This record gives sequence, C-alpha cells and structure tokens, in this order.
Amino acid sequence: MNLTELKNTPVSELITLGENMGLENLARMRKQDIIFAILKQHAKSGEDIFGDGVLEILQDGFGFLRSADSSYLAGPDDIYVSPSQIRRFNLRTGDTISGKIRPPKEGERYFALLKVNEVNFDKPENARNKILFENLTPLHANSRLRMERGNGSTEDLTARVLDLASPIGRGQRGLIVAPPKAGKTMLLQNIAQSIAYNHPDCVLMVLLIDERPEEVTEMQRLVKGEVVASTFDEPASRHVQVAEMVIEKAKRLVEHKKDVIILLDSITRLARAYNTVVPASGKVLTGGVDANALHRPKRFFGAARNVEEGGSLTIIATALIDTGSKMDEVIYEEFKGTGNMELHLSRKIAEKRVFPAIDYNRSGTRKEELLTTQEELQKMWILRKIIHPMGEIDAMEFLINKLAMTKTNDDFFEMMK
Amino acid sequence: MNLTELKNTPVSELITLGENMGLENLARMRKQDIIFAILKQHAKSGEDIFGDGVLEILQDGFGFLRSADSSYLAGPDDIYVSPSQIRRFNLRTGDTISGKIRPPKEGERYFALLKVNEVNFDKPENARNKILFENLTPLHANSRLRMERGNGSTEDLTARVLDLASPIGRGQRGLIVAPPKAGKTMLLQNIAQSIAYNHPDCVLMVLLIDERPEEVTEMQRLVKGEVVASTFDEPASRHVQVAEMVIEKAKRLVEHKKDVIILLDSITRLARAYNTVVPASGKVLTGGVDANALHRPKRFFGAARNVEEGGSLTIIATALIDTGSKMDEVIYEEFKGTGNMELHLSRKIAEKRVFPAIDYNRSGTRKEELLTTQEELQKMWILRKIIHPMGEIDAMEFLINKLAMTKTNDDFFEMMK
Amino acid sequence: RWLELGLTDEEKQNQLEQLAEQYDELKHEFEKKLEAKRRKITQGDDLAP
Ligand SMILES: Nc1ncnc2c1ncn2[C@@H]1O[C@H](COP(=O)(O)OP(=O)(O)O)[C@@H](O)[C@H]1O
Ligand SMILES: Nc1ncnc2c1ncn2[C@@H]1O[C@H](COP(=O)(O)OP(=O)(O)O)[C@@H](O)[C@H]1O
Ligand code: BEF
Ligand code: BEF
Ligand SMILES: [Mg+2]
Ligand SMILES: [Mg+2]
Repeated sequence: MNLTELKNTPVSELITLGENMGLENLARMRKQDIIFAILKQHAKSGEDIFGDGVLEILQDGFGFLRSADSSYLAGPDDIYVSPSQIRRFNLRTGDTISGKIRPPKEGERYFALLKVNEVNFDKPENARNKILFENLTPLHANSRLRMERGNGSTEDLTARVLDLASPIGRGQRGLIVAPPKAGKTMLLQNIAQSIAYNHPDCVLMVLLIDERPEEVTEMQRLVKGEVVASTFDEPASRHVQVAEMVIEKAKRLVEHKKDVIILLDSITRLARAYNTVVPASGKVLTGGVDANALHRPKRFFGAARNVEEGGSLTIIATALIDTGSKMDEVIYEEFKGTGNMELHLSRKIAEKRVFPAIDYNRSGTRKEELLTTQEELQKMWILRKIIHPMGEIDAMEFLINKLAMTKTNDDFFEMMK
Repeated sequence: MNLTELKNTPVSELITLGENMGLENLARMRKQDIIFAILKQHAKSGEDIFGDGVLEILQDGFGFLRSADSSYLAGPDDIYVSPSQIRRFNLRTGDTISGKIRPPKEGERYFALLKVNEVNFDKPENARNKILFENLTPLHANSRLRMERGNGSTEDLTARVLDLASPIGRGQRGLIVAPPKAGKTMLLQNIAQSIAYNHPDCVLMVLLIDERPEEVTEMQRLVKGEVVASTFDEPASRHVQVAEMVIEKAKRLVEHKKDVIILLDSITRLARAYNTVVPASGKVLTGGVDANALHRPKRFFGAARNVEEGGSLTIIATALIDTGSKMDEVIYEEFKGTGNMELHLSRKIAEKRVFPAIDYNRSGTRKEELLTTQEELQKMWILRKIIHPMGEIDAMEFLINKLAMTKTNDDFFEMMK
Repeated sequence: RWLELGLTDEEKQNQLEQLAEQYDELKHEFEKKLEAKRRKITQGDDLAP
C-alpha cells in the first residue's frame, strides 16, 4: 500500500508487520530499508501497490517519486517513473503523483509506476491542459491572513505583534532579519501554529534547512502539515535538492490554485550552499561570494508571488546577521531589495530577556493598505505615530507590557480607546 | 503575423488559436513557447510571416530581433537576421526593424528575416544615409516638459512639486537620490502618467531593473507606452543586456529625431551588475568597486543629451542611499557630477507619513533659465527665497498643505498673489 | 504522439490502459537494451599486463 501509510508509525509496527510478512530480521536494517523490504514482500503477494510522491526529474528524462516523510530525498522507496509518463502528461517537478507501482525485478533499481491515478489531488486531465507557474501574472497581497490565535497565550502576542507591526497575507514575500540567539525558532513555531489554527484552509508547509536534528523532531511533530527538512547531515547538494523540490511543489500547488506558506530558516545557509555549488567565474565579490552565486537563490526567493487566476505562494525566509564576516551580510543586502516584506528582530533586546524583541521601526510592508481594512489602517498609522518618538527600549517595553495586559488585538484597539 | 499582435493578449487566446491551428497540447508548454509553435504552424500554412523587433548584434555579425513584450531578452521567437542585411543597411543595435520572416528548417534555430520593410517607422533609405548618435552635438534642455496633470489629484501634487522644485525638459539628465522606503515607486508612476497624459507627443519609455515581479506587472499595465523590465529573475548578464538594448533603442530613436524619456529605477543595482561583469584589474577601490567598473555605467548614463538636429534623450535614473555600505554611496558620488539634474527625496520625512517628501533644498537644475519663462522664473526665485530661511519640516508642511489647498501650479502662483 | 483520450470508461479506458502499458513496456525494454549495449561498447577491454 501507501508508503506514508507505513511511515506515519514508528519502526516497531514496521518490524511486526514484516514479521507478519515472514522475512529476514527487519530491525537490523534501517526503518526505511524495512519499508523497502516490506513493500517488496507485499508486491510478492501478487498485488499492485499504490504509491505516491512528488516528482524529481534528472537529465535522463525519467523521474523519481520522492516521499514526504523521507524529507524529499533519495531513498530505496523512491518510485521510478518511466519517461513515457513525461511524454504523455509531462509531469513537472513537484507534481504530487499517486498511482499503481510494481516491484523491481532483479538487476533493476526500485519500484516502477505503471499508471497515474491522481495528479495533485485532481484528475489527470487537468495536468496536461493547465496554465504554468512562471507563466502566471504576479500581484500583491489582496487577502489578509490574520495571525492572532484568540485565547490570549503568552506567545500568542508573538503573532499579535506581527498583526500590529506589519500584516502578512497571501502571495507576500517576507524576510526575517535576526542575529543568532534572538528567538526565531519559537517565533516561527507559534506563527505556524497560529496559521494552522486560525486559517486551516491554507496549506502549511514549514521548511527547515541545516539545523539541529532535535529541532527537526520538535518541528515535525508540533505543527499542522508536512514538515520536510534537511539538517547539516546532508551536504549542499541535498540542501539545494530539497529546496528546489519544495519550491517546485509549491509552484505546482499554486498552479492548481492553492495557497502555500513556506516558512524557511535560514536563507543565509541556503545562500552559502548555493555559493558552494556554483561554477567559478574566475572572480570573487566582496565577502567571498561568486558572481553568479546569487542567480538561483534569487530565483528561489522570487518564486513567491500572488496570482490573478488562483492560489498564492507566501515565503517567510529568515535572514541571519551578526555573523562576523561580510558574505552573509552581503546576502542580506541582496535580499532586502527583492522581497517586498521585511520583518526585523532584535538581539540587543533579547539578551535583556525581553521577548519578543521585534524591530518595530524597520519593520514594514509594501502596499500594506491591501492587507488591512480602512479604519484599522488609520488606527495602525496613529499607533505607529505614537510608537515612533519614544526610544527603542521605551517602545519595546510599552509593546510587551500593554499587549500582555491585553488578550486580543481588537480588544487592544478598544482598550487604547 | 506579428508576434506582439499575439502577445498583447493572454495565454488563453493563444491556446484557442493553437487549437485552431491543430497542434499538440499548447497549455503544457510556455506561452511564449506557444507563440513559437503557433508561428511555426502559421508558416507551415504557406505564407510569409511579418515580424518586428529591435536588433541585438553578437560577435559573429548576425543579429537577433528581440521583441518588446519579451522584455528585450532571449526567446524562441527572436528572429535571426543574416549578416547580409548588416552589410547592406548596417542596422545598429536598437533599430526597430519590421519585415518578412520564414520558418526555421530543421537543424536551424529560429525564424530568419528575409527582407526589411520598415526601419524605425521610416523608409529603409533613411537608415543608410543618416547622422549617428555619438556623432551628434549635445546641448541643454531648451523645451520645457510640464508635469502637472491639471485636474488636481492628490498625487498630482507629486508632479506639481517638481515643476515647483526644479523643472524637467527634453534632453535633460535627471537623478533621483532617495533611501529605501521613501516613495519612489508611486512618484515615477504618476510622473509617467503625467508625461503621457499632458505630453502624449513624446515617447514614454519606462524602465525597471531588479524589482518585484508584482511591481513589473503593476507598471506594465498602468502607464502609456512600452514597459521593458528585468527583475532579479535575471542575472547581471541579462541586466546589462536589457540596459544596453533599451539605451541603443533610445539612441536610434533620437537619431530619427524623436524624444525618449527613460525612467530607470534603480541606477545603483545597474552599477552593481556592471561591477559584477567587469574584468578584475588586480585592485579595488573604496567600498569594493573595481577601477574600470564605472566606465560603462558612465557611458550608459551620459547617453542622454539634447540634440541640435532633432530628438532628445532624457533619463531619470533613481539613486539609492542609506544602504549601510560604502560602494553604493560611491556610485551616487560618481553620479552627482555627471548628471546635470539632481532631485533628492526625503525618508526622514517619509517615515512621518508626510508625502511627498522631496528635498527642496538640494534639488536644482543647471541652466534652468531655459526650462521656464521669464516672470515664472522670477516668481520661482522669490518662492525659493521664501522657502529657504524656514526649517526642513516647516518648508515641507508648508509645501504639502498649501499645494493640496491649491489645484494647479499657475493657480498656486495666482493664490500666493 | 497522442495515446491520450478518455470516454466510455467501462471498456475504452481498460483497453487504452492496456495499450498504454504495452507501449511503456516496449519503450522501456528498448531503452534498456539501448543502455546495455551502450555500456557494453563503452566498457574498455583488457589488453595485456
Ligand atoms: N516569546 C518568548 N517568551 C519567552 N522566552 C522566549 C521567547 N522567545 C524566545 N525566548 C527565549 O529564547 C531562547 C531560545 O532562543 P532561540 O529561539 O533558539 O534563538 P533564535 O532567536 O536565534 O532562534 C529560549 O531559552 C527562550 O527562553
Ligand atoms: N505621494 C504619496 N502619497 C501617499 N503615500 C505615498 C506617496 N509616495 C509614497 N508614499 C508611500 O510610500 C510607500 C511606498 O514607498 P516606495 O516607493 O516603495 O519607497 P522607495 O522610495 O524606497 O521606492 C507607500 O506605502 C506609500 O504609502
Ligand atoms: F541562534 Be539562532 F538559531 F540563529
Ligand atoms: F526599496 Be526602495 F525601492 F528603494
Ligand atoms: Mg533559532
Ligand atoms: Mg521603489
């Protein structure tokens, strides 16, 4: 059956299921290797397996169906996709495909997908006759995505502050500029939880690049939705692989008129990997970055856009500063001008155990009038007018005190009265 | 037929037209790829296609007819131009050429232009016997280009203020020095709209380099005229390509005695791209810029001039400050002395929600007496005399209040009485 | 270049799927023999010590 159906559960149920299948000792091999052996036996029972995965296209023309729980990486259960399907339907990268698969005969490699039964949770007829992603008409954020939870938690403020600092909507391009040891982890955590709880209609796609495996395990089983990540366990090759794969999945899902939130941390390590995997042009820039090292990062960053026809792609990629060297800062610079949504976090206030320390001054949103109603916009303008003339510490303590003294944001408006 | 005639319309009409042509599924390939396939079929019907485009010359000697809607970039519908045409007429870069084209036989690349029928909206005889651009006699701005709209909008002031701060005319060289988050976007928007509405005789050519795709879509379908842009989706190579191509198109159009307004934002990203695409001379300047990295930017900037014989080229390139580093500021410096027209915008007043925040003090125009009549010049001198001794905030609030209290500029003169 | 159609599922889709499977198997077997002969003729031969 489905691989993810065997993947949601730990290795223990896989071991007892393999014992039901009557095979060699399963616990010895890896759990994904266990799944490979188990699907091989299930196919030996004389039935066609039903598999699913997102497509990865190599130079040869065939495809691989990378699974969600395998972090969109190379695995023994990556379904081989013959080029004939790419000739008939021309399924591009990131297309979630589900269909019938057969076992690999000897001297082969993996399972082969015979016939597609589901293309991106839709009929296969829509796959061939469809308007493409880079072919769309990009626009600004029209619909507002509220962030406050509504029951008044302590980190619920961490969402409210955004709704009070700069709104966030569909199709936006958001940056999180923060130094190390500032509070980005818990911030994106409660951001994802609030998006999932208050707006369960949109597709939450949290992303993690080069962090601690404990952080990956804390992120995967805390938030709603798919959690694909690539820690330092994988080199720049697998980093760029998972990055382009999730971005193409988002492109296809927006092509199918659906909203995709991509919370990525951090963009600077992604840029480092990109600069690592670019050919040398015989010259270096300021900080130690190749010339063409920014083209593909800029493509990946600008993939986010709001569409006239349907769907949206909103990415929130965290920028890292205070690294001591120049190149990272260079990345940050090359990224302030491309994104139309900035959000800056404070470490000088975070060291004072003052959370959340968001830079209310340099935060902002372009075309933010489309992100909030009329009189709420007037009141936010007046509130920023009040926040401006006071000091940094003044504004921040006023924020934290008077918002913890409140429960929700409109209640905050009605209390400022 | 004409490619732009199939390009003004979305991919939907292209799809149904290809279905009329009886081909493979068109929606699968890109819409410009759709146009390529459609023109191939149209040529298969036994007719000579009529194409048009501006010329791009490579080292080999042949040419490419880049189309307007393709942002003057490489495309499958770029008409090949045999060297024989460059031997007969010697069409230089930027020459808008229209003529008969044939389909590409197999093993070829693209359509080939057989015979030219229109050279820069004129007979081909004027193409060979013509005086060149760098061969002209540069002069100052003689004719004044008024900016006020005339019906009294809120952003109409954003034009009036220019006519009240420093006039703008044909052949001028304008700089817009402004920090990020200041109001340059809407400014150049209403500037283009006012030039188009009040002065529809001149050729409006708005330019955009390395911005958001949503900004490109907002600019293309809001203003009158051709809108070629190159966002961050393209590296420094395509940036310098589109830049030199539009500048050569403007050169040719001025050679044909026509006025070309080039609103570019920003010049600093163009300078960054140029510094990225220059050979290293084994030394770096202050800020991190190569020695010869400024030669070609200076050429592109000084291409603007007013001509004795006919036509004008007036560029308004926005300069970016407050970027934290030196190199950008360096660019700004190297650009204050070459342009004969400065215009400075305020962010310290823009953060106060005070728009439009133009620096009335450091704005100015060289030889501005040729840009305005006698008594209006006296009155502007007296008005600047009045504006000088008061503070910055004083001058700016006086400006915004008393000009929103007015409707037009001569009405403003008659009210100050 | 067009095996792709759909109507009257009960039988038409059954036989169109069978023919699609036959086409895919044919193409895959042919490209497999192709790559096999490729790697055979490109594999260098032993000559002498
Ligand atoms: N909203 C908050 N409330 C309380 N503590 C917080 C909050 N945000 C961050 N912290 C503190 O930050 C620490 C974790 O920092 P972390 O988020 O890993 O750094 P970074 O900001 O660089 O991601 C925790 O020990 C926690 O006490
Ligand atoms: N004439 C104006 N009237 C009202 N608001 C303006 C005006 N000009 C600029 N703005 C404000 O500026 C913001 C956009 O600034 P933008 O042009 O992107 O900055 P930059 O000058 O760095 O390009 C908008 O949110 C808008 O509120
Ligand atoms: F220390 Be943080 F995770 F950058
Ligand atoms: F961010 Be602005 F366009 F300088
Ligand atoms: Mg962290
Ligand atoms: Mg701007």
